[PDB]
Amino acid sequence: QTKQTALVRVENVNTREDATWYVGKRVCYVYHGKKVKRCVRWSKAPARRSTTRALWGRVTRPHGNAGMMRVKFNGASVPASAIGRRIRVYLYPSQI
Amino acid sequence: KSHYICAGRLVRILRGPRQDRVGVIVDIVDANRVLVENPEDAKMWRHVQNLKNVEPLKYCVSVSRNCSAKALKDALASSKALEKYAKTRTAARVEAKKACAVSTDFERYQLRVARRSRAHWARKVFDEKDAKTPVSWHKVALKKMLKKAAKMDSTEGAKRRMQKAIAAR
Amino acid sequence: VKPHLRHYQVVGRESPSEKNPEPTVYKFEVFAPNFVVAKSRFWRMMRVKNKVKATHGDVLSCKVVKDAKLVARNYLVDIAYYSQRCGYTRMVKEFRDVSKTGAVSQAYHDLASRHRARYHNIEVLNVKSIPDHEVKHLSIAQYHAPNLSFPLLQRRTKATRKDRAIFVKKNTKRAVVA
Amino acid sequence: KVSRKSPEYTTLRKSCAPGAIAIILAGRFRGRRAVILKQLPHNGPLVVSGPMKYNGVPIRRIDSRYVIATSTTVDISSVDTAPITAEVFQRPKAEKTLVSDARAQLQKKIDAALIAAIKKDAQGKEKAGYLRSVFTVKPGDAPHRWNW
Amino acid sequence: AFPSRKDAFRAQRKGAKKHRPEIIVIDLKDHVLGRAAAVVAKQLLLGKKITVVRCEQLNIAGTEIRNKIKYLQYLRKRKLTNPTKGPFHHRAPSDVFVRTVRSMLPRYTKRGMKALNSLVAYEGIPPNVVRTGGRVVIPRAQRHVCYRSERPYTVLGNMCKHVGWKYSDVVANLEKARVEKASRHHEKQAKLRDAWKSARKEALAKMPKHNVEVLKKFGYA
RNA sequence: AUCGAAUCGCCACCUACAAGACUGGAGCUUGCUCCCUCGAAGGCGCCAAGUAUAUUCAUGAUCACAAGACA
RNA sequence: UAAGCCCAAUUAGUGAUUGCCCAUUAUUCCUUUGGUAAGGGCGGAAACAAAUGGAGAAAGUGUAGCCCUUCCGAUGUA
RNA sequence: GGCCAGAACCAGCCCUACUGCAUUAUCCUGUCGGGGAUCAAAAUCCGGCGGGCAACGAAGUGCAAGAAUCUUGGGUCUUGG
Ligand SMILES: [Mg+2]
Ligand SMILES: [Mg+2]
Ligand SMILES: [Mg+2]
Ligand SMILES: [Mg+2]
Ligand SMILES: [Mg+2]
Ligand SMILES: [Mg+2]
Ligand SMILES: [Mg+2]
Ligand SMILES: [Mg+2]
Ligand SMILES: [Mg+2]
Ligand SMILES: [Mg+2]
Ligand SMILES: [Mg+2]
Ligand code: NA
Ligand code: NA
Repeated sequence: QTKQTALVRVENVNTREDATWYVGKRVCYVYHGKKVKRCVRWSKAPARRSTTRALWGRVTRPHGNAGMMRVKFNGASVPASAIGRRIRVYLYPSQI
Repeated sequence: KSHYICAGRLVRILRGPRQDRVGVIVDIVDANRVLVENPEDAKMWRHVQNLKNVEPLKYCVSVSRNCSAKALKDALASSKALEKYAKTRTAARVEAKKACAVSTDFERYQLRVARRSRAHWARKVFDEKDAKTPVSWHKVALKKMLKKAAKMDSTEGAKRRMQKAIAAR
Repeated sequence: VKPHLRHYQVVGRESPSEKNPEPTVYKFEVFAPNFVVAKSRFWRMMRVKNKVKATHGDVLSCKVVKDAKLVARNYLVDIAYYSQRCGYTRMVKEFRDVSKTGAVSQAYHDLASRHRARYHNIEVLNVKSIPDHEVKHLSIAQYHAPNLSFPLLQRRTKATRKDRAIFVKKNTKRAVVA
Repeated sequence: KVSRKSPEYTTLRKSCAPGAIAIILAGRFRGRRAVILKQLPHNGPLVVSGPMKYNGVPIRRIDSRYVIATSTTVDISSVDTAPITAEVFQRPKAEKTLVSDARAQLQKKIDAALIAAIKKDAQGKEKAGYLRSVFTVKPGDAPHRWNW
Repeated sequence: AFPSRKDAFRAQRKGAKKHRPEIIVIDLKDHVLGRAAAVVAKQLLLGKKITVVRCEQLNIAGTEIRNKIKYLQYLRKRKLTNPTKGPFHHRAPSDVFVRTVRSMLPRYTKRGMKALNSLVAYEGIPPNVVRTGGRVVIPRAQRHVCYRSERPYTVLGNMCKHVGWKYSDVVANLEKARVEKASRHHEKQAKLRDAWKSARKEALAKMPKHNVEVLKKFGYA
């Protein structure tokens, strides 16, 4: 395997044309750590402080003919502990 | 009874670029292929269709195999098969699917309030009827315990506990 | 699906020389995937019949013969193939199709499945449309009935590709995983 | 012909026109519907305010990549939109709910004209209810196949 | 399985309500064994929690004798020097399906065992699954779309009963009682079902007229 | 009680059954015609408890794990 | 109703000639290194204190390579 | 701020959209005769003659050079600003 690129399957996206609609969308993987560490708006919004963490990526291209998508994460690679776990595919950047 | 594949049989295209269009069998090549044509549809000129891609309908026009284009048009108009087909529920559903596919966000909102409004009024009607003849879980259970509760609550001891603790409120 | 072989007409001759200043011109009928295969089949025919090599000849035309209008017809395909065990085997077969190319393409598939014959071991002698009254095989003649009707049974109808689902509720059409 | 250094330069897509009803995709008011009022100069962010009475969305600037601009629109020629300037959204620098009176007055005036504009527009009652509805991604939804 | 006292104490301190994970329940009756296993194995690797019922009604192509001999050839494979810790041949139809799924997973990795441990198999439909929700099927693994109906096929329970499975009669008796109980319950609640049907039909005359036209446009009236 | 977490569709209408060589019901002519509920939707849920007379939302300042989640 | 064999296609009698997946290969971009390497610059142009544009510029095989541009090759037991 | 992130624009690449020229005739039509099968026809089929563009997105046939500026496509966390 080459871990710099990840494969994400999205519900109701089962065609290559369906997967092309999501090219460029921002992708987020949400997990939690053991301790509360720094986050966005740590001082602005103290309610956001949590063990919850997110890794952010983007859809680069479709994969195959069945709506599979290729996702590249920001800088690093997604952990292998995320295999089989939930991936969030947002609707921005919007093209509509 | 299933509708046979025969000359003059009306079919609906299942998949492909002509999906959900109606044509007439006109001729049978072999066990796998036919020659569909529909004069009233622009994209439905005479062409070959695989029998796995057609759905026979309950209407058959009276044409011979390899009938002329004029003869098919006259038979299609005289039999009124297209007019009859358009009044069925499945034909309406196909039109409904096309309307939803090209719908906008505003029309999707309009359908949402239309279905919610019907849902609200169905509950109003159901609850009014459930009051007369109990059919739900709460109204049937309430009826099942009214007779026992009335018998037990009508005792002198129960009535003393009625007022002595209601007055505290 | 459209036929995988096209009807080609190749016209060619031996290149003129001192010995043969006015060479004969030959017209060739062949069903090939492309015109390069059509030209290859033409020079093979020229070599084994007229003793003329491609290096000593030229092609006058390699056009495609257009199909007629699509009508359900009976096609009589005269075809032959080579096997090591039995040499050359020539047969005459009847097919139901809408074009000459479709009938010949269906003939190649038939020979490939019932006799394991590939394209380059097969020669098509002739193909023609014949009337219903000259059809001998009952498997073909059964399609000439004036009132031919049959139901569609044991049919696997797949959903549209966009609407296909993995898990569906048992007696409904609601997709659970799709 | 419009110079890039000029403040009127814009590469905004035609769907994000003033008056278009947009779905807010990100931020505090995600899932709400708002009306696009204008685009700030120098190809700046859009300014949207779905009437704060209808959905609670105030006069706020938003990047055009974080909205879905729907085809259903509202006539905004009657709404001024002139006093919505970039300097309205700036803040003084600090060192080491509350709404300014100028901001509150701007919201009250803009929303009054915006609400009036919606009423005149045919199917104005439906569009007012449309501006109240919350957009959510449901199980089984396929927004990639939808038309907006 | 049985919750610990610490786990119960923590839940009461948290004050949470009853929790059920999102579980897909598949009715495996008249499903091709291999095609159902391949589809389920991929879904397990994608993080789905799957429970399969009526495993005794799975189907394999071919005559029962041919598939019985196939199992008996598998049964004869055992470590000669020590049959313990040898291949363990499970006779129950639910364990046969589980073994089929296991061979379609990377069973010797932690990720593969996480997928395998997310699958629960049953013979028939046990009471804890009856009322959990509607059952699903796998359209691409169903017998009537996969086999040509002329070819003989075997039912997994019939094959398993003659190679060592001892609970064929117990499952049949339990399944008979379940269907009678479900039929009696479904024979009841008919009045409730028709009451809501008339409420939806009568509600058309009470809603605003323009809302009815919208319903008719999208084929809901 | 540490404990901050990842999870994001509810139901007391699906949560009963069986068959795809034929399961809405008839006729005789056995593949056509006729009747019907017309044979291609489990119901809800998506921001006024319902389609209207309405009503707090900001400064959480342009994305950031939804800053919240007993529907 | 193969996930078997023979043949034949690329979303299919619709409207034309690239379905998809994997390399230390190909193309291209960045960096290194070595050339049978290919070229430019090297007579300080002029002006300019701090408190509040900068620095360098070696006639050179090889260095922290005088600097810059360009092209090609790069695995390997004895 | 030499940190993180998002949007803008540039230059360069990489992608996709929008297509013209040529060619059909063993072809397209009408009509006459034959032949065919029908309750009777028609059609599949073969000849004679007369017309011709099968032109709907005609053909899945040879070659296509269509400035993504017009008419604001996409990517570049695969480059540098
Ligand atoms: Mg079947
Ligand atoms: Mg180099
Ligand atoms: Mg000087
Ligand atoms: Mg030196
Ligand atoms: Mg070396
Ligand atoms: Mg003639
Ligand atoms: Mg002529
Ligand atoms: Mg094509
Ligand atoms: Mg162009
Ligand atoms: Mg660019
Ligand atoms: Mg860049
Ligand atoms: Na060098
Ligand atoms: Na004649």
